[PDB]
Amino acid sequence: SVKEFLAKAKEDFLKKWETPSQNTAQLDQFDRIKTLGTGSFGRVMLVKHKESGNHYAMKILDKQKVVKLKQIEHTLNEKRILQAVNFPFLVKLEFSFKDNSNLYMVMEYVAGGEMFSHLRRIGRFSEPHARFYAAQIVLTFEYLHSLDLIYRDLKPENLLIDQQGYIQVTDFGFAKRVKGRTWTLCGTPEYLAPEIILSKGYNKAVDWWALGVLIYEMAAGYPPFFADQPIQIYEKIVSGKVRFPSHFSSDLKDLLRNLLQVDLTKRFGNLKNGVNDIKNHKWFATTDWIAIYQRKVEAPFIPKFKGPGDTSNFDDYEEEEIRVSINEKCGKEFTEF
Amino acid sequence: TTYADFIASGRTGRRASIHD
Ligand SMILES: Nc1ncnc2c1ncn2[C@@H]1O[C@H](COP(=O)(O)OP(=O)(O)O)[C@@H](O)[C@H]1O
Ligand SMILES: [Ba+2]
Ligand SMILES: [Ba+2]
Repeated sequence: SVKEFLAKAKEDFLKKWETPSQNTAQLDQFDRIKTLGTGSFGRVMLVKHKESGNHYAMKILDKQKVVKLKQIEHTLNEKRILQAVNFPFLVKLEFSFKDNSNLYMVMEYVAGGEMFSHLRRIGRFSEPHARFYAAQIVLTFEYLHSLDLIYRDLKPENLLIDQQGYIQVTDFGFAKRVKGRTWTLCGTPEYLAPEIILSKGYNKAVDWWALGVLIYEMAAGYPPFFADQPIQIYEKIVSGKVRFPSHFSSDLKDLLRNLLQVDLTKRFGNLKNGVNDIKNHKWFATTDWIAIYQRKVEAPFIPKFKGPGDTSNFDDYEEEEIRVSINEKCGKEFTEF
Repeated sequence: TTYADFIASGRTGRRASIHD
C-alpha cells in the first residue's frame, strides 16, 4: 500500500526525469519585489507574476558563478530533480528558464519563513513540536530514497514553514540520482555524516544521520556537534561522542543514538527493515503517519501572515540590480536547463 | 552551559554549505 503508492510515484517521477520540462516562463513575466534570502550563486526574490497576479519565489543563479565553483553538474541535478518530484513536503517548482547571464527557478512562495529563524528565536522546540517536523522529514526521505535520490543538505535553513505550519523542503543543490555509492564532499559541516568526512564513499544513510542532527538541534536548540571552525566540528562528528540535554526523554535519546550511529551496519534507516525502524520507534508512537501525510494533523505553530506579499517572516537583505548581459554566457554548459 | 557556549560561538547564524 505504501509499496503501491511508491510504485506509482516512481512512474510519475521517471517520466519527468527522462523528459524534463524546460523554458516554461520568462523574466519579463514577473515583477521583482524583494529579496527573501541570498546564496552562493545569487539570491531568491519575492516576485509577482503579471498575468495571474500570483506571488512566487524566484531563485536567480549567475551561470558564471556556478561554473567558477564547479557546480555545473550539481545545478543541473537540482533542476532536473526538482521539476520531476511531487510530495506534500517538497516545494513545488512552478517555472524554470534561463537568459544570457542567469538561470531561474520559480517556486511556490513559502511565506512562513525558514525553520531556522523560528528555531533560533524561540530557542528550541518541545519534543511534540520537533516530532511533528521530523515525521514530515521521515516521509519525505522515504519518498526521495525510493526514487534513488539522496538529498544531502538537511538543515533548518533549508526547511520553510508554510501557511498551515507544515514543512516545505527547499534547496536540492546537492540532491542526486544515484544507485550505489557516491563520493562528493558536500553538505553543511554540522550535518555531515562521518563517512562523508572520511572520504569513504557513501550512500543514502547519510540522510538518516542528518535527520538525527536535525531532530537533536530542534529539540535542544543547538546542534550535537558545534565549534568555531568546520575542522573542529569534523573531529567531533568522527568521534561521534554525543551528549544530550537534561530534558531529552529516554525515547528521544534512544532514537538519536540509533540515527547518530557511526556504524552503518547499525544506523536506523539503513537496516533490513529500513525506514520502519524509524516509524516504529517508541519516540514516534503517538505519530499518525497517514494523517501527517494527509496534512490532517494540527500544527504546533502557525506563522502570522497578513496578505499575499507579506515577507514579515523573512530577514531583510541588501538588494542589487539583476544584470543580463547582451552576450550569452555558458550556453553549452547549460543546454539542458 | 552548552547553550551559553553555543550562543557565544561564531556559528549561530545561517550556515553555508560546503562543497570541497
Ligand atoms: N520557495 C521559497 N519560498 C520562500 N522563500 C524561499 C523559497 N526558496 C528559497 N527561499 C529563501 O531563500 C533562501 C535561499 O534559498 P536556497 O535554495 O537555499 O538558495 P541556496 O542554494 O543559494 O542556499 C532560503 O533559505 C529562503 O530564505
Ligand atoms: Ba541553502
Ligand atoms: Ba545550495
